[PDB]
Amino acid sequence: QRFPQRYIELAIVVDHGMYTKYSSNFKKIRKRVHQMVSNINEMCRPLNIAITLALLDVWSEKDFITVQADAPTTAGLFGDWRERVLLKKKNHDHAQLLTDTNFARNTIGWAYVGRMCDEKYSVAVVKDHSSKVFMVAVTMTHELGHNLGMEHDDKDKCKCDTCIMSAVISDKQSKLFSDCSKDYYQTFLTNDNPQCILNAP
Repeated sequence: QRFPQRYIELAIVVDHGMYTKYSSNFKKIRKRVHQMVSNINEMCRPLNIAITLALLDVWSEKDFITVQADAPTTAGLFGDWRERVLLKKKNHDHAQLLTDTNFARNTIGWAYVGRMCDEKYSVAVVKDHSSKVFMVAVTMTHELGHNLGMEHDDKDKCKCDTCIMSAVISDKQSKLFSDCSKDYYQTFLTNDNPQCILNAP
C-alpha cells in the first residue's frame, strides 16, 4: 500500500429536518446512513483507511443546535455539541451532521481543514442534497478529506478533473482521490500524525 493502515471511527448525526424529510422513518434513515458509510469506506480504500460507523444519532424530536443557513457557523455549533455531548456517549474520531438545510451560498458541505481527531474541530456538516446516495456520500468524503488536511485539486499539481477533492462537484463525479489529495494526506501523516486514527476499534 502507498499508505500505512489508519482507522476512522465516525459518528453520524441526522438532524430533525432530515428525519422529517424521510417520513420520520428511523429504519429508512439508518439504511441510508449505512449506505453512505459503505461508500465513504470504499472511497478511502486506496488511502488504506478503514472507515467504521461508531455511532448513529437521529434527532427524532428536535434539533439540539441551531442548524442555520451559514454552514461554517453550524459546523462550529455542531463541534461544540459533539465535544460536550456526543463524545461523552461513545468515543469516535470524527463526526458529521447530515441535514436538509438549504445552506447559504449554495453550500452542500463544509469542514475544518486538517483537524482530524480534534475534540471540537474533527467535524463536518453535509447537506442531503441529492436523492443519489453516492452524491451525498462523496460530499461527506470530500469534507473528510479536508479534515485530513487536503485542499482542492489544482491542475498544475495533478491532472484529475473529477476526483473527490475537485473544487466543485459534478454529475460525472469520480470516487477516486487525486494525486494532489494523496500527496496532502502524506503531508498530514508526516507533519500532524494524529493519534486517534492509529487506534483500531
